[PDB]
Amino acid sequence: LNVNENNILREKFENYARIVFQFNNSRQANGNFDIANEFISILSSANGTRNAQLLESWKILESMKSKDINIVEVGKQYLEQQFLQYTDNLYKKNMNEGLATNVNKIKSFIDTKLKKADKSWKISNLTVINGVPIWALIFYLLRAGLIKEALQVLVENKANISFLTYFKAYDPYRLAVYKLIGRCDLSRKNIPAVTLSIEDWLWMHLMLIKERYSLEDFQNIIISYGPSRFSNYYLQTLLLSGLYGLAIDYTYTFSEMDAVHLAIGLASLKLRFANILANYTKSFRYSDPRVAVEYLVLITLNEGPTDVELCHEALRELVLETKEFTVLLGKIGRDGARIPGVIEERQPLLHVRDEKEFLHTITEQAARRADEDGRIYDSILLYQLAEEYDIVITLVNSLLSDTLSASDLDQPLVGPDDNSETNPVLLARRMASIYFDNAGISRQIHVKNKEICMLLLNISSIRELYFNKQWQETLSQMELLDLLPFARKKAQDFSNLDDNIVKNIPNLLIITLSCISNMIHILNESKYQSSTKGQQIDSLKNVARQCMIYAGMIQYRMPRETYSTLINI
Ligand SMILES: [Cl-]
Repeated sequence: LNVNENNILREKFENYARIVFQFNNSRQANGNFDIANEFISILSSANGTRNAQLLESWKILESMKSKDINIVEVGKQYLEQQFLQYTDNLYKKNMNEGLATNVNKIKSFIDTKLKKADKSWKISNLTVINGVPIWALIFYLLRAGLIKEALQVLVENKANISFLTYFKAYDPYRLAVYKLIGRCDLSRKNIPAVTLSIEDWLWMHLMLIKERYSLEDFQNIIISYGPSRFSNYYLQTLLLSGLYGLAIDYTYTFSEMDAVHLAIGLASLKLRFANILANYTKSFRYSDPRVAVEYLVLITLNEGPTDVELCHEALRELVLETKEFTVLLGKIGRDGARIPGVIEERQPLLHVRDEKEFLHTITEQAARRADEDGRIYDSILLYQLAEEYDIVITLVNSLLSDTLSASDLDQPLVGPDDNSETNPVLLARRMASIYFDNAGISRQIHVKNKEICMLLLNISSIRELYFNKQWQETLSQMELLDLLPFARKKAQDFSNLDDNIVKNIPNLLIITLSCISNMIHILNESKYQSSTKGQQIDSLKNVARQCMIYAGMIQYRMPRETYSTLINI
């Protein structure tokens, strides 16, 4: 199965996921939720053989919630209720009413199912009174769960006739009633003339159970005959007999998705689950990591210490293999506070040993994995969530330093599409503004790292000035850097510069020298009237001259290629 194979299957996935979503919400708010009711709602509008079969299975589960656990009593209750409802629909069709007594809905039923049209009884040897078959009536009252009424009918006709003595304690139809009430002749479980449907058969057996006829015996018979002999009522049969594992199996044969969700239903009723959910996750795990988390969180539906470990393990393998860190593990907001990911939202349901250490451990681990894989952006994101502030600055300083030295001066550092997640300049600005102005966080950062970062930000500002041809403002910003000789002293210090700064100096010199060439040209124009024209030129030529000697002393510590474009300027 693959939930993304087509749009017909994809929609069903979304509808079911929303249900599971609301279920986790109830579990967590410790509130009221009726999952069976939910699917019943979604399936009642569906159409087909299997869908009609699934809709009824959910009704079976629904009619079973919050009830004393008793497979046989619950199967009887269900089948009896269902027959009653069935006789209702028949009355509301034949007599078009809806307000007749139970007893009358049933005589109306008995009357239209035991006559050949001929006003001739279809089954010979019926004991009759006032034109109505007392044992047939008595049987279908039982069959409807209406023991009070069945007893009344027996009492009334007492005389036209002490099985009645035993009945109070507890023709073919007369044979059935004695057999069911007496629970006699168990060797002959079947009395077919009065069995007109599969529902009737299952109910007959359930009646008979625990001279000795056990549920396990009933189940054996069912399994023995297999799906072959239950037409389109095998799932119901499986659930009614309490063969829950086999019900799921069977549902897998025509619909993996419905099987998963039926299993969620039985589980929520407390009756390979982790594996059922982990497997169903496989196809939408990468395209919908939030839905994956929702289904895996169901694993703790059972509170055993064993399957809580299965849940954490599955969640670990989700984050490691999908690397949807932001969604799963969260992200840091501009106030410095973590904005929870999906796993942190469902943490109550996770039954963790330590609220804070569970996510921290996964995060720290994924972090060491990211910097070993060379995933720089992942690393930065993860070390933020780890609150490893200093490592974050170090990694940003490298990333930003590398972007500056490797980009061309002619090309803008930052486009209109760029964001703090993908652009090193934008990213670094975001980190500075979240961490440097936050005293609690800044103290955790090494003053030198913070220095380098500010420098790299200043340099990125200088770069945008330079690109927009703001020569003079570039120069005065360049001068505040305290890096270039506005000489010999600083070339000697060149060896003590941070490794991140030194790869930026060659471009700094090319910007500096090129702003000077441009200003000088502007100052030489005729239109340029200033009384200090000449002292400005000279002063610019001084800076250029000192950068040149500086440049020459450090010439083999930048590519010849750049030292050459710098000399020829
Ligand atoms: Cl640069």
